Amino acid sequence: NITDDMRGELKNCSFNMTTELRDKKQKVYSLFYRLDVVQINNK
Amino acid sequence: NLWVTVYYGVPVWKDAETTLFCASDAVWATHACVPTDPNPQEIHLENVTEEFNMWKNNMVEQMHTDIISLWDQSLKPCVKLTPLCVTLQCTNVTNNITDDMRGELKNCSFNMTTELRDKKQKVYSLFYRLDVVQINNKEYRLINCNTSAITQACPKVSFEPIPIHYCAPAGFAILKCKDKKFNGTGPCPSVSTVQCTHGIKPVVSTQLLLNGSLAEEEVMIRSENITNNAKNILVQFNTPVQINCTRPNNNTRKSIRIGPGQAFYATGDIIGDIRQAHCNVSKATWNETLGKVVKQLRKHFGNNTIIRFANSSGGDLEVTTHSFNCGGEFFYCNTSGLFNSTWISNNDSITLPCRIKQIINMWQRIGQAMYAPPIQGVIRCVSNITGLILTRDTNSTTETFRPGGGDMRDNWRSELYKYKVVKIEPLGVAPTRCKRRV
Amino acid sequence: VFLGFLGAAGSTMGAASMTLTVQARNLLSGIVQLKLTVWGIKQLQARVLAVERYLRDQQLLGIWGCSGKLICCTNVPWNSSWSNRNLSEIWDNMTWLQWDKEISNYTQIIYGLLEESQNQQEKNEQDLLALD
Ligand SMILES: *[C@@H]1O[C@H](CO)[C@@H](O[C@@H]2O[C@H](CO)[C@@H](O[C@@H]3O[C@H](CO[C@H]4O[C@H](CO)[C@@H](O)[C@H](O[C@H]5O[C@H](CO)[C@@H](O)[C@H](O)[C@@H]5O)[C@@H]4O)[C@@H](O)[C@H](O[C@H]4O[C@H](CO)[C@@H](O)[C@H](O)[C@@H]4O[C@H]4O[C@H](CO)[C@@H](O)[C@H](O)[C@@H]4O)[C@@H]3O)[C@H](O)[C@H]2NC(C)=O)[C@H](O)[C@H]1NC(C)=O
Ligand SMILES: *[C@@H]1O[C@H](CO)[C@@H](O[C@@H]2O[C@H](CO)[C@@H](O[C@@H]3O[C@H](CO)[C@@H](O)[C@H](O)[C@@H]3O)[C@H](O)[C@H]2NC(C)=O)[C@H](O)[C@H]1NC(C)=O
Ligand SMILES: *[C@@H]1O[C@H](CO)[C@@H](O[C@@H]2O[C@H](CO)[C@@H](O[C@@H]3O[C@H](CO)[C@@H](O)[C@H](O)[C@@H]3O)[C@H](O)[C@H]2NC(C)=O)[C@H](O)[C@H]1NC(C)=O
Ligand SMILES: *[C@@H]1O[C@H](CO)[C@@H](O[C@@H]2O[C@H](CO)[C@@H](O[C@@H]3O[C@H](CO)[C@@H](O)[C@H](O)[C@@H]3O)[C@H](O)[C@H]2NC(C)=O)[C@H](O)[C@H]1NC(C)=O
Ligand SMILES: *[C@@H]1O[C@H](CO)[C@@H](O[C@@H]2O[C@H](CO)[C@@H](O[C@@H]3O[C@H](CO)[C@@H](O)[C@H](O)[C@@H]3O)[C@H](O)[C@H]2NC(C)=O)[C@H](O)[C@H]1NC(C)=O
Ligand SMILES: *[C@@H]1O[C@H](CO)[C@@H](O[C@@H]2O[C@H](CO)[C@@H](O[C@@H]3O[C@H](CO)[C@@H](O)[C@H](O)[C@@H]3O)[C@H](O)[C@H]2NC(C)=O)[C@H](O)[C@H]1NC(C)=O
Ligand SMILES: *[C@@H]1O[C@H](CO)[C@@H](O[C@@H]2O[C@H](CO)[C@@H](O[C@@H]3O[C@H](CO)[C@@H](O)[C@H](O)[C@@H]3O)[C@H](O)[C@H]2NC(C)=O)[C@H](O)[C@H]1NC(C)=O
Ligand SMILES: *[C@@H]1O[C@H](CO)[C@@H](O[C@@H]2O[C@H](CO)[C@@H](O[C@@H]3O[C@H](CO)[C@@H](O)[C@H](O)[C@@H]3O)[C@H](O)[C@H]2NC(C)=O)[C@H](O)[C@H]1NC(C)=O
Ligand SMILES: *[C@@H]1O[C@H](CO)[C@@H](O[C@@H]2O[C@H](CO)[C@@H](O[C@@H]3O[C@H](CO)[C@@H](O)[C@H](O)[C@@H]3O)[C@H](O)[C@H]2NC(C)=O)[C@H](O)[C@H]1NC(C)=O
Ligand SMILES: *[C@@H]1O[C@H](CO)[C@@H](O[C@@H]2O[C@H](CO)[C@@H](O)[C@H](O)[C@H]2NC(C)=O)[C@H](O)[C@H]1NC(C)=O
Ligand SMILES: *[C@@H]1O[C@H](CO)[C@@H](O[C@@H]2O[C@H](CO)[C@@H](O)[C@H](O)[C@H]2NC(C)=O)[C@H](O)[C@H]1NC(C)=O
Ligand SMILES: *[C@@H]1O[C@H](CO)[C@@H](O[C@@H]2O[C@H](CO)[C@@H](O)[C@H](O)[C@H]2NC(C)=O)[C@H](O)[C@H]1NC(C)=O
Ligand SMILES: *[C@@H]1O[C@H](CO)[C@@H](O[C@@H]2O[C@H](CO)[C@@H](O)[C@H](O)[C@H]2NC(C)=O)[C@H](O)[C@H]1NC(C)=O
Ligand SMILES: *[C@@H]1O[C@H](CO)[C@@H](O[C@@H]2O[C@H](CO)[C@@H](O)[C@H](O)[C@H]2NC(C)=O)[C@H](O)[C@H]1NC(C)=O
Ligand SMILES: *[C@@H]1O[C@H](CO)[C@@H](O[C@@H]2O[C@H](CO)[C@@H](O)[C@H](O)[C@H]2NC(C)=O)[C@H](O)[C@H]1NC(C)=O
Ligand SMILES: *[C@@H]1O[C@H](CO)[C@@H](O[C@@H]2O[C@H](CO)[C@@H](O)[C@H](O)[C@H]2NC(C)=O)[C@H](O)[C@H]1NC(C)=O
Ligand SMILES: *[C@@H]1O[C@H](CO)[C@@H](O)[C@H](O)[C@H]1NC(C)=O
Ligand SMILES: *[C@@H]1O[C@H](CO)[C@@H](O)[C@H](O)[C@H]1NC(C)=O
Ligand SMILES: *[C@@H]1O[C@H](CO)[C@@H](O)[C@H](O)[C@H]1NC(C)=O
Repeated sequence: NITDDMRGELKNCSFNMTTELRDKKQKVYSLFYRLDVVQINNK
Repeated sequence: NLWVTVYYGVPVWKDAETTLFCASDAVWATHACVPTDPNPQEIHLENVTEEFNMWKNNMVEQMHTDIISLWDQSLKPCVKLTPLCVTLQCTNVTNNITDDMRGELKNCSFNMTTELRDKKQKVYSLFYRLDVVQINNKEYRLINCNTSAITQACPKVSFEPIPIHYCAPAGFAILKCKDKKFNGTGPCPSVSTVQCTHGIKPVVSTQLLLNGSLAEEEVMIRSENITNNAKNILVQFNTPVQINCTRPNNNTRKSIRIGPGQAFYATGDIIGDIRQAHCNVSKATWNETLGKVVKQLRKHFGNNTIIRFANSSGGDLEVTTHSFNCGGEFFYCNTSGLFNSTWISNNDSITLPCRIKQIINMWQRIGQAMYAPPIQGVIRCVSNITGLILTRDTNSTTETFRPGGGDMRDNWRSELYKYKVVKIEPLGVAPTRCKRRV
Repeated sequence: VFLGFLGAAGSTMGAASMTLTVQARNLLSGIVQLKLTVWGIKQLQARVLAVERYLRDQQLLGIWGCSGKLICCTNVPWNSSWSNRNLSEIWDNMTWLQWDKEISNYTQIIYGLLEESQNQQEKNEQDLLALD
């Protein structure tokens, strides 16, 4: 909700994930807390 | 006057559950087990009578879970087939034209990961259409992959049922009635006792009971509640009914090194007498025995009722058909050819069509599955049908009965009803004319 | 005459008392003779429970000054409320199982006096006889 009181704290992350069909992968997403994830080196 | 006198070694006991342990001779899962005595002892007990109750006999419960535990332990050290879950490219197999075999297997191929984690290898294997399912040549999938992982049973370990004896620890007694009559519960005029039980083979089967013990006198009908059709009926035979089942396929085992290190046994080629696997039953024998069963039924329903036999209600193949293991292979047979008759108011041989599966689920347990390796060469065997698992189906004459199963505790109970475990209490007191001096 | 384990179970309490040892031996029995594994801790547990099962009551006989067991007398009189029958109505016309059927009602009650009375009084007394 604009502007920004929550400070986000979570990111709308997406990634090519291996599924039950070890072979063809699936682009999925999930909300993670920035306390759990860290920038490597959208980003 | 009488005084309190203390006695020890008193021949009394209370019904109680403890931890039983095995014994058997000197394959399946048994090695870590105490050898039996060369002279198993017993003793008929005269004037001793009491009640049995097979429906609350917790010996069954222990045996059941113990067998399950054994099963798992025998699989853990074996090869997991996790990387088999891939898209399969499959096609019909042109059996001798036109088509009597209905195929039933597909010539599936797929890019498989090998020992060289890197460069893959296009391989193939013959699978039963009971094991695979179409995704969405065409694409297919191993049915287990939507439910759980699957593990290959070791090629060395077998599944041959071995006679197991059960023993109670000191202070507990194994009681055994010798009364040829038994309703399933109540007092037994003739009770004996034994060190340990007789050898019981852990035979897993549905509908039909195989290689069990025989009943004396007449056919035995046992049920928790005959009048309650939410229950079921155990039928024990007097005479072994031979059944001879065959798989006429001299097939090979194109084992594929889908390592690293660990090896997988795929299905090679199928050659020989391309006929559907089936069972042979002596028809007159079946008719004769069935009649003897109906006599009993007459005796608990009336001298003016009609008895009909039919197949199951359908549904899950595991319950619908007769499942059993022969030599590691798992058979599913259409017992409609047996359970199709009737009786009024007061060679020949039967061929039973069977199917083969390679992916199976034990004891109704979901969350895991086991892959049977194909057994090389023609597989044929013979066994004794020793009882029925029947269920009871406008209720003033005609009643219909049908085969069931599912809960394999039923199988163990069909044998262990002859046994019960009690806890001895050595210490007792009684009034005796005696005043003790210093 | 050797009958066998529990061979006198189907007889009167008087008769059964003849061969209490034949039973006594197998109350503890003895002998019997990839890790864990089914049975791996079951034979363990069971064989343990046998030992405990035995000694738990054996100690009571240790407390109830007898030790030389199977049979011994006390200095506790029998209360008539505890199934008032005659000796011939009891010992010559009743099995041990039938006996327990009734007397089991007063088990702990009787144990009270067995656990105590004599054990308390037999002693002190002796200590006093040792005065000279
Ligand atoms: C209801 O109960 C009945 C009665 O118990 C059961 O019927 C039995 O079922 C089992 C299978 O579950 C049958 O076992 C098979 O026995 C075969 C016969 O072997 C005997 O003859 C051969 C041939 O000359 C001798 O060499 C053998 O002698 C040797 O072995 C014994 C025992 O180990 C030793 O004591 C001797 O010293 C000898 O060393 C026997 O006398 C037997 O060939 C067969 O074994 C093959 O198949 C098994 C898998 O089932 C393989 O693991 C094993 O490697 C064998 O395979 C080799 O040989 C075949 C032969 O063609 C080749 O094709 C293979 O490539 C490979 O080289 C198996 O053990 C038993 O016959 C049968 N008994 C009766 C009474 O008929 C029922 O199963 C039961 N019902 C149910 C529902 O289970
Ligand atoms: C998984 O998601 C990643 C992004 O997180 C996808 O990455 C894309 O991968 C392809 C193949 O490496 C890249 O395509 C190539 O890009 C170059 C330059 O644009 C072009 O010259 C080639 O012809 C080719 O298209 C693509 O750029 C890359 N995307 C990004 C953001 O780097 C990948 O496609 C995803 N997989 C699934 C199955 O969707
Ligand atoms: C978080 O990222 C996810 C992707 O990882 C974004 O998913 C997108 O979510 C919206 C809402 O569910 C989807 O939009 C809907 O799509 C259907 C079909 O295209 C259309 O009919 C609707 O009108 C609507 O647009 C969108 O398709 C979905 N994207 C994908 C890849 O599935 C989500 O938007 C992200 N959130 C943030 C704040 O950016
Ligand atoms: C594993 O087997 C699969 C088939 O089950 C093989 O799939 C083939 O994969 C390649 C690469 O994705 C596809 O090639 C590409 O096809 C397009 C259109 O034909 C063409 O534009 C590209 O230049 C390229 O050739 C090929 O079509 C696909 N085959 C099918 C049936 O979909 C894969 O090659 C196998 N791997 C091994 C090592 O053999
Ligand atoms: C089942 O599918 C497999 C492939 O997954 C098919 O394998 C083919 O089997 C034949 C017989 O073993 C092979 O043919 C022989 O090949 C050699 C060399 O090319 C040639 O010298 C012989 O004259 C003969 O054609 C064939 O190469 C092999 N294919 C591959 C990929 O290895 C098999 O045909 C399939 N069965 C069904 C009914 O379609
Ligand atoms: C054997 O099991 C059967 C069923 O499991 C028991 O049958 C039950 O018998 C009673 C007495 O006839 C029935 O109760 C009566 O039902 C009517 C209607 O619900 C109600 O109006 C009465 O007040 C009374 O409860 C009961 O319905 C019947 N159950 C069924 C399935 O028909 C029988 O009692 C069992 N025998 C043993 C020894 O437990
Ligand atoms: C046991 O044998 C009986 C026949 O004695 C088989 O009965 C068949 O049962 C199914 C399920 O109730 C019936 O299928 C249903 O039929 C209706 C109408 O045809 C159709 O609308 C449904 O889609 C469904 O197919 C079938 O008609 C019935 N057959 C007859 C003769 O009544 C049962 O299948 C047998 N079980 C085994 C395992 O083979
Ligand atoms: C077990 O074997 C029996 C034969 O011994 C098979 O019986 C077949 O059962 C089905 C279902 O009841 C019958 O199919 C129905 O037939 C009617 C008329 O043909 C048709 O209108 C329906 O659409 C349906 O197909 C079939 O006729 C019956 N066969 C005979 C000989 O009566 C049963 O299929 C077998 N089960 C297994 C799993 O193979
Ligand atoms: C099992 O219970 C039966 C009764 O149901 C007991 O029967 C008793 O058996 C003995 C031995 O055969 C009989 O004793 C003999 O009797 C004759 C005449 O009284 C006497 O001359 C002999 O010296 C001897 O005592 C006894 O009479 C018989 N009782 C009756 C009611 O017939 C048997 O003792 C029981 N076994 C157990 C272990 O308690
Ligand atoms: C494999 O052979 C089977 C018959 O053995 C074919 O089955 C047909 O499959 C389609 C799709 O399910 C149905 O429309 C037909 O009715 C099926 N026929 C029958 C006899 O049931 C299948 O088409 C064959 N595949 C190949 C590639 O020819
Ligand atoms: C897991 O796959 C099985 C098939 O392997 C699916 O089973 C189907 O389930 C529905 C609902 O019970 C039935 O209509 C079908 O007949 C079942 N198929 C068969 C082969 O029995 C199940 O839906 C799958 N689960 C997932 C989440 O897709
Ligand atoms: C086991 O036999 C006993 C009799 O020995 C049966 O007991 C009957 O049980 C029903 C239900 O409680 C009562 O209506 C009868 O009066 C009981 N009979 C007597 C003698 O008490 C019991 O039905 C039998 N079980 C089997 C499966 O037949
Ligand atoms: C089928 O059960 C019968 C019992 O009805 C078993 O019969 C034994 O057969 C052998 C061979 O003829 C004899 O040595 C035994 O003495 C028979 N027993 C009796 C009770 O007569 C036969 O072994 C059984 N088959 C299976 C595979 O267990
Ligand atoms: C059903 O009728 C038969 C006779 O047709 C009855 O048979 C009797 O059964 C008992 C128990 O086995 C025996 O004591 C009799 O001797 C049998 N009679 C004869 C003629 O053999 C049976 O009693 C009948 N059942 C009903 C409920 O009346
Ligand atoms: C059930 O078994 C009966 C025989 O006990 C089968 O009867 C056949 O039924 C068909 C249809 O009425 C007739 O064409 C045959 O001549 C009957 N046979 C005889 C011996 O009379 C019937 O087919 C069986 N059903 C199942 C599903 O197999
Ligand atoms: C024998 O034990 C009984 C209890 O088992 C004693 O019963 C008491 O008897 C007196 C006289 O009738 C009553 O005043 C008490 O209330 C009874 N007690 C109970 C528990 O009912 C009796 O005293 C005992 N005799 C001996 C000698 O101690
Ligand atoms: C089984 O035999 C009985 C007579 O014992 C008869 O009534 C019935 O028809 C027979 N069944 C077969 C298939 O012949
Ligand atoms: C005790 O037995 C005598 C006979 O010995 C009898 O007269 C009396 O009735 C018996 N006791 C009981 C409670 O009846
Ligand atoms: C023992 O007393 C209990 C109630 O405390 C009773 O249920 C049982 O019938 C009694 N036994 C005797 C022999 O009276």
